[PDB]
Amino acid sequence: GSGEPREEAGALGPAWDESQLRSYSFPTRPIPRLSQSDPRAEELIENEEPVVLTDTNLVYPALKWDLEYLQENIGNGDFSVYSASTHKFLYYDEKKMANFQNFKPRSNREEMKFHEFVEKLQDIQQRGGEERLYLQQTLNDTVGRKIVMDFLGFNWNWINKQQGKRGWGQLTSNLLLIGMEGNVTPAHYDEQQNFFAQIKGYKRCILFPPDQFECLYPYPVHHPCDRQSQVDFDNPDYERFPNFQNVVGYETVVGPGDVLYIPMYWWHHIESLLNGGITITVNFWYKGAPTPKRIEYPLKAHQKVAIMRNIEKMLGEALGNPQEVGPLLNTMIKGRYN
Amino acid sequence: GSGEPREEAGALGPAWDESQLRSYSFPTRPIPRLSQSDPRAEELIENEEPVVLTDTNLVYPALKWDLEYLQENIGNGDFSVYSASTHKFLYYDEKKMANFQNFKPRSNREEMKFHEFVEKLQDIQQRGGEERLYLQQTLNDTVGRKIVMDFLGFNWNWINKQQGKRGWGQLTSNLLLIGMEGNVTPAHYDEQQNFFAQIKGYKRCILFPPDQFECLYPYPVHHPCDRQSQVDFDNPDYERFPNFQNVVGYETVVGPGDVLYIPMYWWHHIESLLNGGITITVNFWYKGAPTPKRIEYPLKAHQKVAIMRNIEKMLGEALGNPQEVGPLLNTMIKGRYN
Amino acid sequence: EVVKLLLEAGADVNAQDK
Amino acid sequence: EVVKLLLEAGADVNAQDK
Ligand SMILES: CCC[C@@H](CC(=O)C(=O)O)C(=O)O
Ligand SMILES: CCC[C@@H](CC(=O)C(=O)O)C(=O)O
Ligand SMILES: [Zn+2]
Ligand SMILES: [Zn+2]
Repeated sequence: GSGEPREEAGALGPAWDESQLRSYSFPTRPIPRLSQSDPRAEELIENEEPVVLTDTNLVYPALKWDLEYLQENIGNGDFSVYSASTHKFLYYDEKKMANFQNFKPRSNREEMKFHEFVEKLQDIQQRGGEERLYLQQTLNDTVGRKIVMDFLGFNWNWINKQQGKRGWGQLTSNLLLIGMEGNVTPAHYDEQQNFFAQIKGYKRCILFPPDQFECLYPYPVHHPCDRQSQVDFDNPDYERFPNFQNVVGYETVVGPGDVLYIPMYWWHHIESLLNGGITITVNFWYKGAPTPKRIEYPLKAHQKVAIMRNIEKMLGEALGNPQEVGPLLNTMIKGRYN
Repeated sequence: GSGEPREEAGALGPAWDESQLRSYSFPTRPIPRLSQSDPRAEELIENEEPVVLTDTNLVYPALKWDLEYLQENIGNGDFSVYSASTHKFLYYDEKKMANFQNFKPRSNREEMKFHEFVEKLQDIQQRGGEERLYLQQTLNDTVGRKIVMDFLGFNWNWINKQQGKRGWGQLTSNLLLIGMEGNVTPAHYDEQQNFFAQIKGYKRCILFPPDQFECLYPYPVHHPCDRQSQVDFDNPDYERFPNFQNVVGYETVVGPGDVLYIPMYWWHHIESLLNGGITITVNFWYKGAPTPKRIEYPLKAHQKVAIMRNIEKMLGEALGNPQEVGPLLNTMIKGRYN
Repeated sequence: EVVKLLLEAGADVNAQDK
Repeated sequence: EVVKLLLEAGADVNAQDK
């Protein structure tokens, strides 16, 4: 489980309840929820382990954000809005679809203005339709004046010190995430460090450390769903994915004002609570620190993941066709290493 | 089969008969036996396919070699002599034994003078012992005067033109091979081009092209038996090595004066005929031509073999321990590419 | 060199490149 | 570069190095 639902101040009762969580096959234990001043919080971040920080004020000026405020102020730029007829919004790279022409995505991307996203959301809620939307858009220069001021008001002092102390590279982007209740982002890992800043509503975050690679079966590197798990968490195929019977998660529910550190290479499954209304999040993606000058043995799990990715990339290049990677790997191992 | 036993000139009858060949599980077809002036012979060599050349005179001055002549003239250098209690002389690299301390070789190397090899051979034949010897020694500067003159008398004109026409690199060595009847060198491939010059007695040569990698199951690259087949040809384990049921060989028996082109990366199994007396061979190992400037796709089998070897070498280095190569490869493929 | 080549991290995240 | 690295042949044969 996630830990008991937090009781909201002013006696407003449990923020959420367990009936709002989807049911899965694996056990979990809770991610610690700590003050940013707690030395244990700094210890977790330094060791690249997840922690929920409850009091960073990282996106304090955004906590007033809702669809009306954003529509009035976020400007007239384009926003990427994914549409799906399922609750699962499985990420895929459009640029890799050529490699796998039999891959038929279950979500589609549409570019629209923010007011068109709000209108489409209202159309769906009015007709009781089953269509689902997930807006996922990096923040950029087109945002209006008040959003700029809100952004400038983030706690750059706190997060700049984190970047510096951890040796991270540049902030590459901030993804604005606006989802419908029940939306799910299936398990994947990212190759950047992430401070995940919850703004509105509640998201259940289930994390798995990099040493559970063997249990989570990422797609081939050249597949559009590179870095995502092949396992259907709602109907796990234990014949193809037997070590998913061994997966163990680290779980929490973040709400407004919480910040989850999702360390680079950690798997994460994210869901907007059932019947919890819309969710809003802004993430902070940083490039990881460079490879160290001296390598220490034996290697860490994330180092072996980096090696495996590079082997797949190099073979795809050397063989001239990413579809030849699997046959070559099988030829190498069968009756030799297995 | 190998083709009908050749009838020796002067009505001396079949050089050998099929009862002198060991029995194996796979079919074969014959390697062509051609004159060096036959354009088909040049076509095979150019295409890196095996051919037996019957009339090169490559080692004509060595055809008079026997143990008495060699003992009198080959000098007082050290010769590597392998000893085994089995007919199989499986090659292994002594320098890799540290990586695999549970590998217990069935043959042992002893350095001795040539007259000590002749004496040990006679001791064994006198007592009817079962010990087997295989002398395997690169020719070098210590050889006596008459061997130098014989060596100078090899057909350098013919083989120098082959080296030049094929773009090969340097002659790296000439291995002198003196075996007892029934000795077997188990299936392996070498990373050099080879003109295999038979001098005394008869050797059955069974070759397999590089695209039968999948059927012949080489040891891991870091194992002492790198490049040798794991399959016991005398008792093939089809549960571990199922595609050995699909292997198909190219077979011949070479005798005095014959030269077999064994192309780089071609598997070869070599046996000295049962009840045929001692065998003497000298090989000619040349470095292969460089990788071409422009790569053509799809790649050839030998190019994929080169890639696989390099992947195994790089992983052994990057992981810091060659024993971690198999576990990483399995983690990469299971439920992802298999 | 080979070791550092194989250890090099990418920077890919779940956001569609244009 | 990577392609030529992976395509590079060795030169190992069945003869024991000292
Ligand atoms: C497109 C990612 C959406 C995820 C967050 C995530 O995986 C991340 O920030 O890396 C969500 O549904 O909130
Ligand atoms: C040590 C190799 C002995 C083999 C020949 C061979 O594989 C080769 O020359 O490459 C044999 O028994 O004659
Ligand atoms: Zn993510
Ligand atoms: Zn050989």
